[PDB]
Amino acid sequence: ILSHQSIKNLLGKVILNYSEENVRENGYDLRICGDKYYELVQGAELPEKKATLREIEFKERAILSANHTYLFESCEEFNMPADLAVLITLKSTLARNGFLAPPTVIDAGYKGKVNVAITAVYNSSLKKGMATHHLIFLKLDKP
Amino acid sequence: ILSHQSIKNLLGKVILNYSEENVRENGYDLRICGDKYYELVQGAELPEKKATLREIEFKERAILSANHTYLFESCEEFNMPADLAVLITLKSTLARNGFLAPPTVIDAGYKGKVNVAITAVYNSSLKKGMATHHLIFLKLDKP
Amino acid sequence: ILSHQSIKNLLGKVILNYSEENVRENGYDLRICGDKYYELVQGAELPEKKATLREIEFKERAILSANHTYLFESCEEFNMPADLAVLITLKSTLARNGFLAPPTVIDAGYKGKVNVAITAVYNSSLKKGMATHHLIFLKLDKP
Repeated sequence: ILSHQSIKNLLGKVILNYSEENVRENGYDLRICGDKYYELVQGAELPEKKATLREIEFKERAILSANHTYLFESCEEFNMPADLAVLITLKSTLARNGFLAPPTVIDAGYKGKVNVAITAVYNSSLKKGMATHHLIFLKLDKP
Repeated sequence: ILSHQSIKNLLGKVILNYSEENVRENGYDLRICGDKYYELVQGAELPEKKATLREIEFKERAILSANHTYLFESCEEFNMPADLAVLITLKSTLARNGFLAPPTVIDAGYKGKVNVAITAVYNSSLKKGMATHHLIFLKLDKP
Repeated sequence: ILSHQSIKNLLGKVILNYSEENVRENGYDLRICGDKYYELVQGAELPEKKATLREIEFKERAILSANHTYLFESCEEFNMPADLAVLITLKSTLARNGFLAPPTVIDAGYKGKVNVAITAVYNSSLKKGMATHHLIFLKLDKP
Protein backbone atom coordinates (compact mmCIF):
# COMPACT_ATOMS: atom_id res chain seq x y z
CA ILE A 1 0.00 0.00 0.00
CA LEU A 2 1.27 3.45 -0.98
CA SER A 3 1.98 6.07 1.69
CA HIS A 4 1.03 9.76 1.73
CA GLN A 5 4.21 10.80 -0.09
CA SER A 6 4.08 8.11 -2.78
CA ILE A 7 0.49 9.10 -3.54
CA LYS A 8 1.58 12.73 -3.85
CA ASN A 9 3.80 11.82 -6.84
CA LEU A 10 0.76 10.37 -8.59
CA LEU A 11 -1.02 13.73 -8.70
CA GLY A 12 -1.24 15.04 -12.24
CA LYS A 13 -0.15 11.69 -13.66
CA VAL A 14 -2.15 8.80 -12.19
CA ILE A 15 -4.71 10.97 -10.42
CA LEU A 16 -6.03 13.87 -12.46
CA ASN A 17 -8.49 16.56 -11.34
CA TYR A 18 -7.17 16.07 -7.84
CA SER A 19 -7.16 18.07 -4.62
CA GLU A 20 -3.87 18.21 -2.71
CA GLU A 21 -5.55 18.21 0.69
CA ASN A 22 -7.28 14.95 -0.23
CA VAL A 23 -3.99 13.03 -0.20
CA ARG A 24 -4.14 11.22 3.15
CA GLU A 25 -1.73 9.36 5.42
CA ASN A 26 -2.14 6.21 3.35
CA GLY A 27 -4.72 6.90 0.64
CA TYR A 28 -6.51 9.46 -1.54
CA ASP A 29 -10.01 10.68 -0.78
CA LEU A 30 -12.15 10.53 -3.93
CA ARG A 31 -14.79 13.25 -4.40
CA ILE A 32 -18.19 13.27 -6.06
CA CYS A 33 -18.83 15.79 -8.88
CA GLY A 34 -20.72 16.14 -12.14
CA ASP A 35 -23.56 18.10 -13.68
CA LYS A 36 -25.72 15.12 -12.74
CA TYR A 37 -26.01 12.04 -10.52
CA TYR A 38 -28.30 9.03 -10.94
CA GLU A 39 -30.91 7.27 -8.84
CA LEU A 40 -31.58 3.61 -9.52
CA VAL A 41 -35.38 3.31 -9.78
CA GLN A 42 -35.95 -0.21 -11.11
CA GLY A 43 -33.89 -3.31 -10.37
CA ALA A 44 -31.43 -4.99 -12.71
CA GLU A 45 -31.70 -8.46 -14.25
CA LEU A 46 -27.97 -9.13 -14.71
CA PRO A 47 -26.08 -9.50 -16.82
CA GLU A 48 -28.55 -8.82 -19.66
CA LYS A 49 -30.61 -5.98 -18.16
CA LYS A 50 -29.00 -3.11 -16.23
CA ALA A 51 -30.94 -1.21 -13.57
CA THR A 52 -33.18 1.67 -14.61
CA LEU A 53 -31.66 5.06 -13.81
CA ARG A 54 -33.36 8.36 -13.08
CA GLU A 55 -31.13 11.29 -14.05
CA ILE A 56 -30.99 14.15 -11.55
CA GLU A 57 -29.37 17.58 -11.74
CA PHE A 58 -26.44 17.67 -9.32
CA LYS A 59 -26.71 21.27 -8.16
CA GLU A 60 -25.08 21.88 -4.78
CA ARG A 61 -26.50 18.97 -2.80
CA ALA A 62 -27.60 15.50 -3.81
CA ILE A 63 -30.82 14.46 -2.09
CA LEU A 64 -31.01 10.75 -1.32
CA SER A 65 -34.09 8.71 -0.41
CA ALA A 66 -33.87 5.81 2.02
CA ASN A 67 -33.34 2.37 0.46
CA HIS A 68 -32.17 3.65 -2.93
CA THR A 69 -28.77 3.35 -4.64
CA TYR A 70 -27.24 6.40 -6.30
CA LEU A 71 -24.50 6.68 -8.91
CA PHE A 72 -22.00 9.51 -8.67
CA GLU A 73 -19.30 10.54 -11.10
CA SER A 74 -15.93 11.08 -9.42
CA CYS A 75 -14.29 14.49 -9.67
CA GLU A 76 -11.01 12.65 -10.25
CA GLU A 77 -9.97 11.05 -13.53
CA PHE A 78 -7.67 8.04 -13.29
CA ASN A 79 -4.85 6.77 -15.49
CA MET A 80 -3.76 3.51 -13.88
CA PRO A 81 -0.40 2.01 -14.87
CA ALA A 82 -0.32 -1.78 -15.38
CA ASP A 83 1.69 -1.60 -12.17
CA LEU A 84 -1.03 -0.41 -9.76
CA ALA A 85 -4.59 -1.16 -8.62
CA VAL A 86 -6.87 0.67 -6.18
CA LEU A 87 -9.19 -0.67 -3.47
CA ILE A 88 -12.15 1.66 -3.03
CA THR A 89 -13.28 1.79 0.60
CA LEU A 90 -15.84 4.14 2.15
CA LYS A 91 -14.81 7.20 4.15
CA SER A 92 -15.56 6.50 7.83
CA THR A 93 -17.65 9.65 8.19
CA LEU A 94 -20.02 8.27 5.53
CA ALA A 95 -20.06 4.81 7.10
CA ARG A 96 -20.83 6.17 10.56
CA ASN A 97 -23.55 8.43 9.21
CA GLY A 98 -25.71 5.79 7.52
CA PHE A 99 -24.34 5.34 4.01
CA LEU A 100 -23.52 1.98 2.44
CA ALA A 101 -21.18 1.02 -0.36
CA PRO A 102 -19.58 -2.29 -1.27
CA PRO A 103 -15.82 -2.69 -1.76
CA THR A 104 -14.76 -2.43 -5.43
CA VAL A 105 -11.46 -2.16 -7.31
CA ILE A 106 -10.03 0.16 -9.94
CA ASP A 107 -7.89 -2.26 -11.93
CA ALA A 108 -4.44 -1.73 -13.39
CA GLY A 109 -4.62 -0.10 -16.79
CA TYR A 110 -8.00 1.51 -16.12
CA LYS A 111 -8.44 4.95 -17.66
CA GLY A 112 -11.10 7.52 -16.85
CA LYS A 113 -13.38 8.78 -14.09
CA VAL A 114 -15.13 6.22 -11.93
CA ASN A 115 -18.84 6.02 -11.14
CA VAL A 116 -19.44 5.05 -7.52
CA ALA A 117 -22.59 3.56 -6.03
CA ILE A 118 -23.70 4.87 -2.66
CA THR A 119 -26.81 3.43 -1.01
CA ALA A 120 -28.70 5.60 1.45
CA VAL A 121 -30.06 3.90 4.56
CA TYR A 122 -31.99 7.09 5.42
CA ASN A 123 -33.39 10.07 3.59
CA SER A 124 -30.22 12.15 3.56
CA SER A 125 -27.93 14.30 1.43
CA LEU A 126 -24.33 14.65 0.24
CA LYS A 127 -22.68 17.93 -0.73
CA LYS A 128 -21.36 18.26 -4.28
CA GLY A 129 -17.58 18.02 -4.34
CA MET A 130 -17.26 16.41 -0.92
CA ALA A 131 -14.97 13.44 -0.30
CA THR A 132 -16.94 10.18 -0.07
CA HIS A 133 -14.42 7.39 -0.63
CA HIS A 134 -10.99 6.48 0.77
CA LEU A 135 -8.72 5.04 -1.93
CA ILE A 136 -6.03 2.52 -1.02
CA PHE A 137 -3.33 1.99 -3.65
CA LEU A 138 -2.09 -1.57 -4.10
CA LYS A 139 0.96 -2.46 -6.18
CA LEU A 140 0.92 -5.60 -8.33
CA ASP A 141 3.62 -8.24 -7.87
CA LYS A 142 4.23 -8.09 -11.61
CA PRO A 143 3.03 -5.47 -14.12
CA ILE B 1 -1.61 -8.45 -4.72
CA LEU B 2 -1.14 -11.08 -7.43
CA SER B 3 -1.32 -10.04 -11.08
CA HIS B 4 -3.16 -11.84 -13.90
CA GLN B 5 -0.08 -13.99 -14.59
CA SER B 6 0.35 -15.18 -11.00
CA ILE B 7 -3.35 -16.04 -10.67
CA LYS B 8 -3.32 -18.10 -13.86
CA ASN B 9 -0.83 -20.53 -12.28
CA LEU B 10 -3.32 -20.90 -9.43
CA LEU B 11 -5.97 -22.54 -11.63
CA GLY B 12 -6.44 -26.25 -11.02
CA LYS B 13 -4.43 -25.99 -7.82
CA VAL B 14 -5.67 -23.16 -5.57
CA ILE B 15 -8.77 -22.29 -7.62
CA LEU B 16 -10.75 -25.35 -8.70
CA ASN B 17 -13.89 -25.46 -10.90
CA TYR B 18 -12.63 -22.30 -12.59
CA SER B 19 -13.09 -20.37 -15.83
CA GLU B 20 -9.89 -19.20 -17.52
CA GLU B 21 -11.84 -16.21 -18.80
CA ASN B 22 -12.47 -15.07 -15.21
CA VAL B 23 -8.78 -14.40 -14.49
CA ARG B 24 -8.57 -10.60 -14.59
CA GLU B 25 -5.78 -8.02 -14.69
CA ASN B 26 -5.28 -8.37 -10.93
CA GLY B 27 -7.95 -10.70 -9.60
CA TYR B 28 -10.25 -13.65 -10.26
CA ASP B 29 -13.98 -13.18 -10.77
CA LEU B 30 -15.90 -15.63 -8.60
CA ARG B 31 -19.15 -17.05 -9.98
CA ILE B 32 -22.42 -18.18 -8.40
CA CYS B 33 -23.58 -21.78 -8.98
CA GLY B 34 -25.40 -24.62 -7.26
CA ASP B 35 -28.68 -26.49 -7.53
CA LYS B 36 -29.97 -24.03 -4.94
CA TYR B 37 -29.55 -20.64 -3.29
CA TYR B 38 -30.90 -19.35 0.01
CA GLU B 39 -33.02 -16.42 1.13
CA LEU B 40 -32.75 -15.10 4.68
CA VAL B 41 -36.33 -14.78 5.96
CA GLN B 42 -35.84 -14.25 9.69
CA GLY B 43 -33.04 -12.35 11.42
CA ALA B 44 -30.19 -13.83 13.43
CA GLU B 45 -29.53 -13.50 17.17
CA LEU B 46 -25.74 -13.93 17.04
CA PRO B 47 -23.78 -15.84 17.90
CA GLU B 48 -26.25 -18.39 19.33
CA LYS B 49 -28.95 -18.25 16.66
CA LYS B 50 -28.19 -18.09 12.92
CA ALA B 51 -30.59 -16.43 10.46
CA THR B 52 -33.54 -18.47 9.17
CA LEU B 53 -33.08 -19.48 5.53
CA ARG B 54 -35.56 -20.42 2.84
CA GLU B 55 -34.10 -22.84 0.31
CA ILE B 56 -34.83 -22.03 -3.34
CA GLU B 57 -34.21 -24.00 -6.53
CA PHE B 58 -31.49 -22.23 -8.53
CA LYS B 59 -32.87 -22.73 -12.05
CA GLU B 60 -31.34 -20.36 -14.60
CA ARG B 61 -31.90 -17.01 -12.89
CA ALA B 62 -32.14 -16.25 -9.18
CA ILE B 63 -34.96 -13.86 -8.32
CA LEU B 64 -34.27 -11.49 -5.43
CA SER B 65 -36.68 -9.34 -3.41
CA ALA B 66 -35.75 -5.87 -2.26
CA ASN B 67 -34.35 -5.66 1.28
CA HIS B 68 -33.41 -9.33 1.58
CA THR B 69 -30.00 -11.03 1.78
CA TYR B 70 -29.26 -14.12 -0.32
CA LEU B 71 -26.59 -16.81 0.02
CA PHE B 72 -25.04 -18.32 -3.09
CA GLU B 73 -22.50 -21.12 -3.27
CA SER B 74 -19.54 -20.30 -5.52
CA CYS B 75 -18.85 -22.42 -8.59
CA GLU B 76 -15.17 -22.27 -7.57
CA GLU B 77 -13.69 -24.43 -4.84
CA PHE B 78 -10.66 -23.08 -3.02
CA ASN B 79 -7.56 -24.71 -1.57
CA MET B 80 -5.69 -21.87 0.09
CA PRO B 81 -2.01 -22.28 1.05
CA ALA B 82 -0.85 -21.11 4.49
CA ASP B 83 0.91 -18.48 2.41
CA LEU B 84 -2.08 -16.75 0.79
CA ALA B 85 -5.35 -14.99 1.65
CA VAL B 86 -8.15 -13.50 -0.47
CA LEU B 87 -10.12 -10.24 -0.11
CA ILE B 88 -13.59 -10.63 -1.57
CA THR B 89 -14.80 -7.41 -3.19
CA LEU B 90 -17.90 -6.94 -5.31
CA LYS B 91 -17.80 -6.79 -9.11
CA SER B 92 -18.37 -3.14 -10.08
CA THR B 93 -21.24 -4.03 -12.39
CA LEU B 94 -23.14 -5.46 -9.40
CA ALA B 95 -22.33 -2.44 -7.23
CA ARG B 96 -23.50 0.01 -9.87
CA ASN B 97 -26.66 -2.01 -10.47
CA GLY B 98 -28.03 -2.03 -6.92
CA PHE B 99 -26.52 -5.02 -5.14
CA LEU B 100 -24.80 -4.81 -1.77
CA ALA B 101 -22.16 -7.00 -0.18
CA PRO B 102 -19.75 -6.40 2.70
CA PRO B 103 -16.03 -7.06 2.37
CA THR B 104 -14.93 -10.51 3.60
CA VAL B 105 -11.83 -12.67 3.46
CA ILE B 106 -10.98 -16.22 2.52
CA ASP B 107 -8.16 -16.94 4.95
CA ALA B 108 -4.99 -18.98 4.46
CA GLY B 109 -5.63 -22.67 4.93
CA TYR B 110 -9.29 -22.49 3.88
CA LYS B 111 -10.66 -25.42 1.89
CA GLY B 112 -13.90 -25.63 -0.04
CA LYS B 113 -16.47 -23.54 -1.86
CA VAL B 114 -17.56 -20.19 -0.48
CA ASN B 115 -21.07 -19.07 0.36
CA VAL B 116 -21.33 -15.37 -0.49
CA ALA B 117 -24.02 -13.01 0.79
CA ILE B 118 -25.58 -10.59 -1.67
CA THR B 119 -28.22 -8.15 -0.47
CA ALA B 120 -30.67 -6.81 -3.04
CA VAL B 121 -31.64 -3.14 -2.83
CA TYR B 122 -34.33 -3.70 -5.49
CA ASN B 123 -36.46 -6.54 -6.74
CA SER B 124 -33.98 -7.94 -9.25
CA SER B 125 -32.26 -11.07 -10.53
CA LEU B 126 -28.84 -12.64 -11.15
CA LYS B 127 -28.01 -15.22 -13.80
CA LYS B 128 -26.80 -18.64 -12.66
CA GLY B 129 -23.10 -19.00 -13.36
CA MET B 130 -22.48 -15.27 -13.80
CA ALA B 131 -19.51 -13.51 -12.16
CA THR B 132 -20.52 -11.53 -9.05
CA HIS B 133 -17.38 -11.00 -6.99
CA HIS B 134 -13.86 -9.69 -7.67
CA LEU B 135 -11.20 -11.60 -5.74
CA ILE B 136 -7.93 -9.93 -4.79
CA PHE B 137 -5.10 -12.23 -3.68
CA LEU B 138 -3.07 -11.18 -0.65
CA LYS B 139 0.23 -12.87 0.16
CA LEU B 140 1.09 -13.31 3.85
CA ASP B 141 4.35 -11.90 5.23
CA LYS B 142 4.99 -15.30 6.81
CA PRO B 143 3.29 -18.66 6.09
CA ILE C 1 -0.63 -8.38 5.08
CA LEU C 2 0.47 -9.45 8.58
CA SER C 3 0.23 -13.11 9.62
CA HIS C 4 -1.04 -14.65 12.87
CA GLN C 5 2.32 -14.55 14.66
CA SER C 6 2.94 -10.98 13.50
CA ILE C 7 -0.41 -9.98 15.02
CA LYS C 8 0.46 -11.60 18.35
CA ASN C 9 3.45 -9.27 18.71
CA LEU C 10 1.08 -6.30 18.36
CA LEU C 11 -0.94 -7.27 21.43
CA GLY C 12 -0.29 -4.96 24.35
CA LYS C 13 1.13 -2.11 22.29
CA VAL C 14 -0.67 -1.65 18.95
CA ILE C 15 -3.84 -3.48 19.97
CA LEU C 16 -4.95 -2.83 23.53
CA ASN C 17 -7.83 -4.44 25.46
CA TYR C 18 -7.39 -7.51 23.27
CA SER C 19 -8.30 -11.19 23.40
CA GLU C 20 -5.63 -13.73 22.45
CA GLU C 21 -8.11 -16.09 20.80
CA ASN C 22 -9.21 -13.27 18.48
CA VAL C 23 -5.87 -13.37 16.64
CA ARG C 24 -6.63 -15.26 13.41
CA GLU C 25 -4.71 -16.91 10.58
CA ASN C 26 -4.12 -13.50 9.01
CA GLY C 27 -6.06 -10.91 10.99
CA TYR C 28 -7.53 -9.84 14.32
CA ASP C 29 -11.23 -10.12 15.12
CA LEU C 30 -12.51 -6.86 16.60
CA ARG C 31 -15.26 -7.11 19.24
CA ILE C 32 -18.15 -4.79 20.07
CA CYS C 33 -18.36 -3.52 23.65
CA GLY C 34 -19.23 -0.49 25.79
CA ASP C 35 -21.85 0.80 28.21
CA LYS C 36 -24.04 1.77 25.25
CA TYR C 37 -24.49 1.60 21.49
CA TYR C 38 -26.22 3.97 19.07
CA GLU C 39 -29.09 3.74 16.61
CA LEU C 40 -29.19 6.22 13.73
CA VAL C 41 -32.74 7.60 13.66
CA GLN C 42 -32.48 10.56 11.29
CA GLY C 43 -30.38 10.87 8.14
CA ALA C 44 -27.27 12.98 7.76
CA GLU C 45 -26.82 16.03 5.54
CA LEU C 46 -23.07 15.69 5.05
CA PRO C 47 -20.73 17.21 5.68
CA GLU C 48 -22.41 19.93 7.75
CA LYS C 49 -25.03 17.86 9.60
CA LYS C 50 -24.26 14.44 11.07
CA ALA C 51 -26.94 11.75 11.48
CA THR C 52 -29.20 11.87 14.54
CA LEU C 53 -28.32 9.16 17.06
CA ARG C 54 -30.45 7.48 19.70
CA GLU C 55 -28.41 6.30 22.68
CA ILE C 56 -29.18 2.78 23.92
CA GLU C 57 -27.93 0.94 27.00
CA PHE C 58 -25.75 -1.97 25.89
CA LYS C 59 -26.40 -4.73 28.43
CA GLU C 60 -25.89 -8.30 27.23
CA ARG C 61 -27.42 -7.96 23.78
CA ALA C 62 -27.92 -5.27 21.17
CA ILE C 63 -31.33 -5.47 19.52
CA LEU C 64 -31.39 -4.10 15.99
CA SER C 65 -34.32 -3.11 13.78
CA ALA C 66 -34.36 -3.88 10.07
CA ASN C 67 -33.16 -1.08 7.78
CA HIS C 68 -31.32 0.77 10.54
CA THR C 69 -27.62 1.51 11.04
CA TYR C 70 -26.02 1.11 14.47
CA LEU C 71 -22.74 2.40 15.89
CA PHE C 72 -20.77 0.18 18.25
CA GLU C 73 -17.67 1.08 20.23
CA SER C 74 -14.89 -1.47 19.84
CA CYS C 75 -13.49 -3.24 22.89
CA GLU C 76 -10.06 -2.84 21.38
CA GLU C 77 -8.15 0.41 21.54
CA PHE C 78 -5.66 1.05 18.77
CA ASN C 79 -2.31 2.80 18.68
CA MET C 80 -1.26 2.58 15.05
CA PRO C 81 2.42 3.03 14.10
CA ALA C 82 3.47 5.32 11.25
CA ASP C 83 3.97 2.37 8.90
CA LEU C 84 0.86 0.29 9.55
CA ALA C 85 -2.77 0.59 8.46
CA VAL C 86 -5.81 -1.66 8.93
CA LEU C 87 -8.50 -2.66 6.44
CA ILE C 88 -11.73 -3.33 8.33
CA THR C 89 -13.74 -6.15 6.78
CA LEU C 90 -16.80 -7.93 8.17
CA LYS C 91 -16.64 -11.35 9.83
CA SER C 92 -18.14 -13.89 7.41
CA THR C 93 -20.59 -15.11 10.03
CA LEU C 94 -22.15 -11.63 10.19
CA ALA C 95 -22.23 -11.27 6.40
CA ARG C 96 -23.89 -14.63 5.83
CA ASN C 97 -26.37 -13.88 8.59
CA GLY C 98 -27.76 -10.66 7.15
CA PHE C 99 -25.62 -7.81 8.50
CA LEU C 100 -24.12 -5.11 6.29
CA ALA C 101 -20.99 -3.02 6.74
CA PRO C 102 -18.96 -1.01 4.27
CA PRO C 103 -15.18 -1.32 4.07
CA THR C 104 -13.33 1.32 6.09
CA VAL C 105 -9.72 1.84 7.14
CA ILE C 106 -7.92 2.58 10.39
CA ASP C 107 -5.06 4.79 9.24
CA ALA C 108 -1.42 5.00 10.30
CA GLY C 109 -1.03 7.07 13.42
CA TYR C 110 -4.64 6.59 14.51
CA LYS C 111 -5.03 6.43 18.27
CA GLY C 112 -8.02 5.12 20.20
CA LYS C 113 -11.03 2.82 19.95
CA VAL C 114 -13.08 2.71 16.76
CA ASN C 115 -16.81 3.05 16.30
CA VAL C 116 -18.04 0.63 13.66
CA ALA C 117 -21.30 0.93 11.78
CA ILE C 118 -23.35 -2.23 11.27
CA THR C 119 -26.59 -2.04 9.28
CA ALA C 120 -29.24 -4.63 10.01
CA VAL C 121 -31.13 -6.10 7.08
CA TYR C 122 -33.48 -7.88 9.52
CA ASN C 123 -34.77 -7.37 13.03
CA SER C 124 -31.93 -9.09 14.84
CA SER C 125 -29.46 -8.99 17.69
CA LEU C 126 -25.71 -9.11 18.39
CA LYS C 127 -24.17 -10.28 21.68
CA LYS C 128 -22.08 -7.81 23.66
CA GLY C 129 -18.40 -8.71 23.46
CA MET C 130 -18.78 -10.89 20.37
CA ALA C 131 -16.42 -10.61 17.38
CA THR C 132 -17.96 -8.68 14.47
CA HIS C 133 -15.16 -7.51 12.19
CA HIS C 134 -12.07 -9.15 10.63
CA LEU C 135 -9.08 -6.79 10.68
CA ILE C 136 -6.40 -7.07 8.01
CA PHE C 137 -3.10 -5.29 8.66
CA LEU C 138 -1.41 -3.47 5.78
CA LYS C 139 2.19 -2.25 5.84
CA LEU C 140 2.97 1.13 4.26
CA ASP C 141 5.75 1.29 1.67
CA LYS C 142 7.16 4.18 3.71
CA PRO C 143 6.39 5.30 7.27
